[PDB]
Amino acid sequence: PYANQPTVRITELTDENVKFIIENTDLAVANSIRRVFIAEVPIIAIDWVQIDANSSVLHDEFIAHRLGLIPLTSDDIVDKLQYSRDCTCEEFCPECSVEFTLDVRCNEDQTRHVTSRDLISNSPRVIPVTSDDILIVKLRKGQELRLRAYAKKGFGKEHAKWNPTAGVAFEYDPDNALRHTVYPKPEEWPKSEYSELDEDESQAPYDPNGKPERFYYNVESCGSLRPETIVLSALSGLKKKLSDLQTQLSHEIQSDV
Amino acid sequence: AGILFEDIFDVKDIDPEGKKFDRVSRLHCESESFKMDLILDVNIQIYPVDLGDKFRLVIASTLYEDGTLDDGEYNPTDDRPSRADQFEYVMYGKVYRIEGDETSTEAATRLSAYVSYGGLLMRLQGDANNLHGFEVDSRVYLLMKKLA
Amino acid sequence: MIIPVRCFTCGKIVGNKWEAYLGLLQAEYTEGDALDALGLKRYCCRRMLLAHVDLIEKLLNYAPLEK
Amino acid sequence: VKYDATVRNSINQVVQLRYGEDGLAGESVEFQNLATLKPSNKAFEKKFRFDYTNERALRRTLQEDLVKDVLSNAHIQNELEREFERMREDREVLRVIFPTGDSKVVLPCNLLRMIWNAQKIFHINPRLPSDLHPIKVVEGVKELS
Amino acid sequence: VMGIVQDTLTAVRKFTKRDVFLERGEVMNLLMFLSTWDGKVPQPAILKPRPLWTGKQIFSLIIPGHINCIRTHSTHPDDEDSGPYKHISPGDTKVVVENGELIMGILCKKSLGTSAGSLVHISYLEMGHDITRLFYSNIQTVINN
Amino acid sequence: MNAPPAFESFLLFEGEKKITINKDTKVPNACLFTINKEDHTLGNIIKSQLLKDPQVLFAGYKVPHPLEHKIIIRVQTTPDYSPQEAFTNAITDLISELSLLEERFRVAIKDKQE
Amino acid sequence: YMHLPQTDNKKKIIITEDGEFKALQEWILETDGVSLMRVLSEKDVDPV
Amino acid sequence: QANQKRITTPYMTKYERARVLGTRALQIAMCAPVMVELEGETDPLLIAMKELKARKIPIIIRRYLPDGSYEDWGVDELIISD
Ligand SMILES: [Zn+2]
Ligand SMILES: [Zn+2]
Repeated sequence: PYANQPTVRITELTDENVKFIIENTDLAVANSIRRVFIAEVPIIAIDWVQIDANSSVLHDEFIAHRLGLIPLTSDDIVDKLQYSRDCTCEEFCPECSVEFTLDVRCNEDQTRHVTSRDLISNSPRVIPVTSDDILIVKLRKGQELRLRAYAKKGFGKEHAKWNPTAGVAFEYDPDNALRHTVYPKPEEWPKSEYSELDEDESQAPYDPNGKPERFYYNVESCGSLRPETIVLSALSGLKKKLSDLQTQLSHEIQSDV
Repeated sequence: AGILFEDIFDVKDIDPEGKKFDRVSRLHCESESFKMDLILDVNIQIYPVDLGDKFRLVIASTLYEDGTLDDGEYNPTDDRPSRADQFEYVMYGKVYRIEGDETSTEAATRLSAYVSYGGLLMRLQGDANNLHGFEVDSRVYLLMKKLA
Repeated sequence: MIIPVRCFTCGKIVGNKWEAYLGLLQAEYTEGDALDALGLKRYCCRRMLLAHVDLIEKLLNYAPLEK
Repeated sequence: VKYDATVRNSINQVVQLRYGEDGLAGESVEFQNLATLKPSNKAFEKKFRFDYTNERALRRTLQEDLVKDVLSNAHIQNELEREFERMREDREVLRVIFPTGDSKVVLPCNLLRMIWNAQKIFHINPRLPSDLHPIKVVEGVKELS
Repeated sequence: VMGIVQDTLTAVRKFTKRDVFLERGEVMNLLMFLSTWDGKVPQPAILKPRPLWTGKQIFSLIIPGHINCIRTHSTHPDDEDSGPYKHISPGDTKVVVENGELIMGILCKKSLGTSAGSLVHISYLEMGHDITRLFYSNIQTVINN
Repeated sequence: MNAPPAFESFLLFEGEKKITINKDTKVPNACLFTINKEDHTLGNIIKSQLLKDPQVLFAGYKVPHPLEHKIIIRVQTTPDYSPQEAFTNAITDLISELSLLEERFRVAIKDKQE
Repeated sequence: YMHLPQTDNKKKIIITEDGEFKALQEWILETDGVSLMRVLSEKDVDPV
Repeated sequence: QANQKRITTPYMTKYERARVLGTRALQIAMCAPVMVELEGETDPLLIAMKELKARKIPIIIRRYLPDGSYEDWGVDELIISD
């Protein structure tokens, strides 16, 4: 009737990829945790850009989109900065957003590559991922680019530039045991990475009393957030959403009674 | 006591027309005591079955074994009247046709009752003194268990 | 035109690999080994680097309209 | 269609006396089967005579107070023989109107479906004999038509 | 001409077969997408060992009121009617709908599509016009989900 | 030109409530939750956690339309256990679920880092 | 042209002594051009 | 004509049903008295349909026979097809 007892085991914790296994958990819980990874994890990204001078062949909208989808590190201060909509500050303030200044001018014969390194911030804890660098626009001689950009706080439901993951992979029941997929020719399908069968066997035998469990994750960050703190941020966001649901449901049930 | 049919059956055919559906197989059965043949569709992945296997069959209107009607609603929290749970395979369905061998002169020297378990069907040729409990448009249950 | 920063399907960083892709192509490497050396295990980014044609060298051959 | 149910033109010229030669709209009409044109004379006499010489099938199909009234009261017997003669001349009329044995024909309301509905709404048992006197059917059809 | 087409029909075909069986978590969500549901979960066709619902009871819950209909599936074997197993149908042909309950058969274009005497046609000619609209909407919700 | 701004998928303006309670009249002891401005992410959790409870007969969710950011959850229990407090228990054990998972992930990270 | 019909529309259908419809295959003639007025006036054709 | 010698199908068809349900509802829209008690609805179509079910519609239908002579029918003796 109550919550069960999940266990976690970590198989790889490199600088940009994390694989972990969650056991003793229903399918919907793991699916929701996967969904929150790519939709509702807070991150700092550029949303407000102001173009002062743009003589490039790449016009204003190209540059605005490319600067919007440049990832920004938010490993520690993503919790500190509030949302711009919830800020009592009007328009923007340094407490509610991060200001970016970009100024570049080409006066040489060879092509100037305006990359993400040329972006200059005010807070040193927000910077594009250079600590190869991301190309933005190439300039010929005599072509300038001057702009100011503001970075807000948002998650993946608004826009894909606020999606912190590179790409999440979600595997449960690796060798087929619950017949959640019906293979017409089981011998023609490659074994999974986490399969536990020999070469002769194709699928696991039928389990009528089984239940989907032992989920395999292969979540991968885009270099903005660390690939181990993204899971903690996702779980914290889910917990805060359900606490808000607690408060709203309690208010409604005291209002009705 | 609510039991409409009591018999012990044995199988000889698993799929004489072929393996039509992957998860449903069509059994062919007959008894050894009162000589009624049987055909039946049984799920396979939740219930293995093979040739030469002996089982006894119970067909009852209600599982309560008290004569009280259940009215056909799923009540998982109503296990208080101690339903017929000692048998390990339970179906639920209705009849749709009861036809026999009439020549409009005598009265049903043999009866063949058709029962639909939501698509899984059976059929029971036999004497009318064993199949007179079945009435058209009536909800019935099916009980299965293995025998040694 | 120009290489996108993100893969359309997943969102892995693409914009910091075009110069490296041309650099590995210039050093006698095939496309498969160059893509494997850039850490693009998934084919969604492999098709982004493989099937992208660059037009900026065609567009920077023109005199700018201002100075 | 004017309010006299006669199909007329703009300047009131009669095209059809009734819509579709019968005065029925085409939305509700259904595909039906006559089941009288195709059977032979022996089959028609076997399936529509209402014989009562053997008297045992009639006991099996009806109740005792009904078979007592059927086996007597020869006016009832004459009425059912008149119905059989009417159905015989109707078979002749259907054979004259319809050649080539095209038993498929469109009629408004599908009789077999309503009979099946009446079977499965009132929970009648086809095994047990029913309580329905034949002239109730006879003058029910006559008073209906 | 109002007829199930392109996706919902071929999903009704796979949802209507004998071999499909839904756990409690599948019927559990399929009963949410109804509008004419009375609010009572039907008794499953399988109880022990685990409660499994076949798709024909779900489509019986779709069918409103008490509809009686007999159609044949597209791959109906012509030798089944003459020989035995006429009402057993080992291929699960011979769609019969009895008292608003789907009994056997896999539905197809000949039963739910734009055909004369189809299930939706009888649903229009018996229940009415609003109930048919709810029938179509309930099909397109639950079968797609 | 009729593109909705992206923030109304989860924001609430002035005029609607987060939770509204409707009592179903077709069957006794039923409720109609109408959680507004979430998606299947919450609804799948609610359905699974309420199916984990043994004394709940009916508890499912659906979306009326993918455009209107709204889910509706219909919960029916035994006639001795309110659906509202069933929802309350299904959330207050879920809080412990997520907190326990967070703590175990934290200690797994700490153990993996030397 | 001469051909025995296979579709029942152009086949001979009559009543029999048992009252059962029977499919009779009879020779039919299909022509090119219309001269019906002299065709029915000719010997051994059916004017019906 | 008089009460006798009055022939027309007594089933009030869908066309005059739509016509009456339009005209009387527009009469509510132009603030006419309502012939039936209503319980908390404001759409003239809904109350007009409700009083068409109640068969208390205060207009008559003048039907044009193709001969030329008129024929007057009210609502309360016509019966609803539904
Ligand atoms: Zn501010
Ligand atoms: Zn990619």
